[PDB]
Amino acid sequence: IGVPPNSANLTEARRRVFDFFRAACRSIPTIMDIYNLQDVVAPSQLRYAISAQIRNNAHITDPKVIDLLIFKGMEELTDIVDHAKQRHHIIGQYVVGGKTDFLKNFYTSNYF
Amino acid sequence: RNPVGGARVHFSNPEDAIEVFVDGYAVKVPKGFTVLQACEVAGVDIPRFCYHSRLSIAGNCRMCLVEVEKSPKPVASCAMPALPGMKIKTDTPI
Amino acid sequence: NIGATLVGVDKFGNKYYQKLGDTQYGRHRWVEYASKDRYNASQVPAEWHGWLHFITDHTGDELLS
Amino acid sequence: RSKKSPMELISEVPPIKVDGRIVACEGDTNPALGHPIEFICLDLNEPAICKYCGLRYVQDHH
Amino acid sequence: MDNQFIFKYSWETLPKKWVKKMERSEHGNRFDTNTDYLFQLLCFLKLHTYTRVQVLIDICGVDYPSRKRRFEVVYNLLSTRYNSRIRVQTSADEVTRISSVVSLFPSAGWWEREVWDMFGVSFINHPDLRRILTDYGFEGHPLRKDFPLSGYVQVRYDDPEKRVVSEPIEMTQEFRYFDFASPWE
Amino acid sequence: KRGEIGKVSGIPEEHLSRKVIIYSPARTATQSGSGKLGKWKINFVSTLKWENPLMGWTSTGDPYANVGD
Amino acid sequence: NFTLNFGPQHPAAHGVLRLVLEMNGEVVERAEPHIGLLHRGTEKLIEYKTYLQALPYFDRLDYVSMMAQEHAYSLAVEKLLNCEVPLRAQYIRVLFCEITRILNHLLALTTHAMDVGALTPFLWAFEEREKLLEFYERVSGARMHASFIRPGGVAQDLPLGLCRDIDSFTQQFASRIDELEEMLTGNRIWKQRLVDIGTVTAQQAKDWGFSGVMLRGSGVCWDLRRAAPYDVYDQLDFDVPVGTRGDCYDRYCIRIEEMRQSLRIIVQCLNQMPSGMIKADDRKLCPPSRCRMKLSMESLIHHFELYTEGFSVPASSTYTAVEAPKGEFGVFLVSNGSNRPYRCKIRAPGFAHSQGLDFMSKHHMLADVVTIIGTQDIVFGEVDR
Amino acid sequence: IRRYVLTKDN
Amino acid sequence: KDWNTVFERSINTLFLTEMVRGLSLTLKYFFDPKVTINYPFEKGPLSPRFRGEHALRRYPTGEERCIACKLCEAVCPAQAITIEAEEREDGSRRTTRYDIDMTKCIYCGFCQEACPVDAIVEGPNFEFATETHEELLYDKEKLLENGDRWETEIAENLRSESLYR
Amino acid sequence: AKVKQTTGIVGLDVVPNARAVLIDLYSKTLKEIQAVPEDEGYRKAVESFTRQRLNVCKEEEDWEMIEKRLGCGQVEELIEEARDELTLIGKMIEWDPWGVPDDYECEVIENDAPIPKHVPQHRPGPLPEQFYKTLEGLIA
Ligand SMILES: CCCCCCCCCCCC(=O)SCCNC(=O)CCNC(=O)[C@H](O)C(C)(C)COP(=O)(O)O
Ligand code: SF4
Ligand code: SF4
Ligand code: FES
Ligand SMILES: [Zn+2]
Repeated sequence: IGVPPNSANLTEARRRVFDFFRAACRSIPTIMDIYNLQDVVAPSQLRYAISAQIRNNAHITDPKVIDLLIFKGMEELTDIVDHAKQRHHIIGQYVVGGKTDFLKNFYTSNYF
Repeated sequence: RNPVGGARVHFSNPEDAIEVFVDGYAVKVPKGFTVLQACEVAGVDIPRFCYHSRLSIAGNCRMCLVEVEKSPKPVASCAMPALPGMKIKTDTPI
Repeated sequence: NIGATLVGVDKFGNKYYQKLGDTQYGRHRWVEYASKDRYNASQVPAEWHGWLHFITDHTGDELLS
Repeated sequence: RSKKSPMELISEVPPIKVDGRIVACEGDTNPALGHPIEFICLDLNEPAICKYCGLRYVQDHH
Repeated sequence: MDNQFIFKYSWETLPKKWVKKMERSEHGNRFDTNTDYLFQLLCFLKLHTYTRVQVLIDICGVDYPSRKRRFEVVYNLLSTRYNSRIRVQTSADEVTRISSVVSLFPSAGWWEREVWDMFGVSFINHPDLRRILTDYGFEGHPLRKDFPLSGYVQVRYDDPEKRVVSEPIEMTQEFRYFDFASPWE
Repeated sequence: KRGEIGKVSGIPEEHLSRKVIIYSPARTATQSGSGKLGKWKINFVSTLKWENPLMGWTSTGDPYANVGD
Repeated sequence: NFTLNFGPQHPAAHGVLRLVLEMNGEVVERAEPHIGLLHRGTEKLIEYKTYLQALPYFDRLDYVSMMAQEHAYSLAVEKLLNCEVPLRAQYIRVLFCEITRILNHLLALTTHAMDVGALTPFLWAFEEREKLLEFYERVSGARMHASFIRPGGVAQDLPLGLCRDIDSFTQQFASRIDELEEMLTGNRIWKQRLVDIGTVTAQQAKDWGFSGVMLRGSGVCWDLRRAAPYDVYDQLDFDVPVGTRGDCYDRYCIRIEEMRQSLRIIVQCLNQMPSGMIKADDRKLCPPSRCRMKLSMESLIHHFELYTEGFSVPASSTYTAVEAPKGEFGVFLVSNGSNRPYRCKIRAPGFAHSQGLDFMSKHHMLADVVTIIGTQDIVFGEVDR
Repeated sequence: IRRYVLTKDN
Repeated sequence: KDWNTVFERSINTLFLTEMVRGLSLTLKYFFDPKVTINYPFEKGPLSPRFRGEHALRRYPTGEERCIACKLCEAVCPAQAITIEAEEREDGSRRTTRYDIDMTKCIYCGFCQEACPVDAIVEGPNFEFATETHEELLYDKEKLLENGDRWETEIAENLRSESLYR
Repeated sequence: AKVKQTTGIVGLDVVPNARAVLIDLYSKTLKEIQAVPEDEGYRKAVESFTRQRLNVCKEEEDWEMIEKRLGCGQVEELIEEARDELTLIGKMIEWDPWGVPDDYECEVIENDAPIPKHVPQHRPGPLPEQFYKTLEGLIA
């Protein structure tokens, strides 16, 4: 329902992170039916995708920033649950994925 | 307040520094500064057409005219030297 | 085109008619195009365009001079 | 005569004879329908060109 | 009834710890309060007999990137009984949640959603705080000063993909910014 | 750099690694007024522009083409 | 209960309407309007334009009532500038605002009647709509988006025959309203499709931010032209109609009466309009005459500066609201002292009205939702900027 | 502008 | 209430007497003159202030009035004008490129009222729908052709509002 | 003398007895404002206007006379104000905002920039006398 009050410590932020992760995990079966993802992706590759996003945003130590990140993730999850976003959008974002980098960039363009 | 354009006033000595009232505000300027420069120190930017800070003073355009209490006629602030205790007036009807 | 007065003729052959109105107007300034091959929907010169759209009261023969 | 550019068209208008040393060019017979008023000094030998119209004015006698 | 009367009455009646800035002028009588006293102030101004403010006209945000508390939230209020208008303002940055007033004024929901969509300010105890105006999946808050005018992404139809797709923006003619500011201002 | 606001803002990660210049623009040489001074600006160094090969217009693909100005 | 979708893409009902209805049986339990299909970023585009350049944006906000938004923007700019407007310009602005109110009321009433199923009054009303758009096309150069009302005075003067033609129009608009009223008011089907539909109490209208006909249908006598008068509205005589039951029928009756009173105000403005100049004499804020710019140096300098930089509004912020045909149209203008607005929020009456569709339609038939939508006179140009 | 600042004033 | 009133209002309920009153109005409007116009042949009334297709005017001597002041480009709220200028061979200030985006134009007339030499005007033409997008990217040649084609009507209109502008 | 047929406002219904409901609400308001500290601006204003309205409701029996003397809306718009004031008093009691901070400071900006006459300005008529009497009570 209502937006939760702002957290006061990192423990509450971690608890909200875990709650949101569990909510996203329970939301996995619904997406597999709303979008024809049955013969597309394993039911654990998506789980790993959310885990990887949480882990690469895991260097934050500000509880307010963590709460805002959780809120944005929950908004994205609610949007994906509804038919608002197109099918290829989630498949375009939620899929897990030789001389020198400098020389290839040099061959490409002057603006690195 | 700060000088117009962030201008830096170099005081050679603290002894030689007169005091003027640009708009009722106490302003400390070195001896030798003009009324226009004293106004520039006090954040007031006087109109000018013929005055350039890198060129010699020549009060032709008469655009920088201000009011001075001990003056019957407006003075060209670009050429008038600043005197201690002088009260300048810029936004007055004159 | 019945009970109407021909105002003038255009260089393309278009004929311009006028009828007098009293209180509600209607069919008082129109053109009989000299062509019938779909008439291109835009063949009125600048001197007659103003008269047709009631912009100016000059016919267009007078607008030339 | 679409082959003539406006430069060539304005280069064919003969200069206007003016008796005085100065002429005011407005650009049209009706002042409100022309360009801003332009005062041209005719103290040279070559015709003096209006910077709006391109019209050239030359002094008549001296 | 008037700016001269409302100012004095609210100076006397209101608790002092709520309001920290009071302007009385012809442009509008404003009140500036901390974000933790906003709800209390509006509840007081909605129920008091001599300050019966029962209409919330709108809620808007203002972006000031040079301030520490970046965003300014403005509550324009109207009192039909006394024919007077009151403006109440608070200040919040990008990572603080201010109290919602949907409990007092039911119409506040859509303006609060619009403020969150346009500036990124979150409201505590809002029944549903989701974007209302921007496109689905929109990233970024457009009404911020640091948000580019044309945005970051562009929309076009992809024939091989057989759907309307989103691509990074690439203008055929960039926005020409004209600097008309005068040095004699 | 604690770019947490950049992460919770919505700017794409590609544009969050830009190099900017913070500077105060100086007075123009063609005017003696000093009104447009004292303000500080962020220069994103957005120089990647080209010419439209249909009308000669200036095309760009940089969102921060004129934000700082 | 199941979930329903009305997206009418055809402009037989708005055009960008998107309702997600939760219906138990034939009743609707909640109406969730999805807006944002016409959000064009108008508010952000204002900050990148000069005060003069941002004026045409307000024509396209409530595109059935064009002069109402320009009047509000001009009044806000004058308030932030302390610019005095000549009396003739004020009379012209009031006259055209009332013409705009009549146009909006006609379009609203007959587009609402067409949704119910009455096809005839639509074309009968659009005839008079064409007649009034002729008057707009005469003074300005545009039939609809006329940038006529401007912050200083008004853009330009009236042609010769405009007053005579407007008087001729007013000689018959009363009979036009009478015929339109005869088609709908006494009809039993029209009564049965509006009576007791969309009832709102005064407390609900105040809480949800209702204004204009929506608010005055509940018994609240609140008119911004009488509570906070602007221009010469305090020198004109007109009544304020007030409803008794708050249903859709009272809204329709009040919408008829408001248009009759607008006719009355138009007649008074025509009779009492004085002579004089149409703009403020401070040429630092208004353009010079085309004959003066081509003859005087200072007039040319003013023309150049106005049409490149424009005027600079001193640093301040204010909220000005006018009585738009839909309701209270407000502009929250913030100025930082430059030639471009720092912030300009547009308070659209349709926003607060479409927000309240959820509670007006609850426990109503599906066929009554179209009437509830049409009685609010919602256009989405203003709902989502 | 008369931007005077109030105080508890004991 | 009265038996007479009950009888009177019960008859009107059953005899549909408030629908015959609408049928009579519709029928009376059936036998009436129509107000529709034959668009290809007769056009609707306009005004000399009408803002239609843009046109670049020239002096009666054959010189274009545009002096490349870019004052119309700076006032355009839609940024629909792009102007490139340089010193001509004679030394006159003239445009090399003057193109207007008719897909960005909002037809507000700000450019017409900002031109100090009356070079850019909006003519009475409103029938210029094209079959291709880049035919709506008017350039200097197209605008000059419009000015030459509509010169007499544009001149008459500008003469008309000489008393107002 | 007769009962009010209609209030003219949708949702607001005529109360058959308004001198018996207003008197009780005002008595409750006076008995419940006691918990607020004596030297607070809210208590003085609330205990002033409530006292006058209670008295006025006491002297005169008919509702028409009560409407005339108070001159501020109908009695059905006064019952709702009394109930809202009771609710506000309760919320003040539970919030307890009466504590003046030691570091309190307020910037009272006084701008005097004039605005034009044609600009929309909210101009009400003079308020009833108690709206001022409470004001001098607060100042004193
Ligand atoms: C299809 C589904 C749609 C929605 C999918 C989700 C989309 C958004 C994903 C969320 C994006 C975010 O950044 S939301 C989550 C961001 N919040 C954090 O990262 C908190 C900081 N991390 C830590 O404290 C620890 O590393 C911790 C990781 C907790 C564990 O380690 P320990 O306990 O040992 O301490
Ligand atoms: S009419 Fe308006 S939008 Fe079109 S080119 Fe002229 S100024 Fe620009
Ligand atoms: S058309 Fe007029 S305003 Fe535009 S550049 Fe040419 S002379 Fe200047
Ligand atoms: S600047 Fe010209 S007189 Fe001083
Ligand atoms: Zn000339």
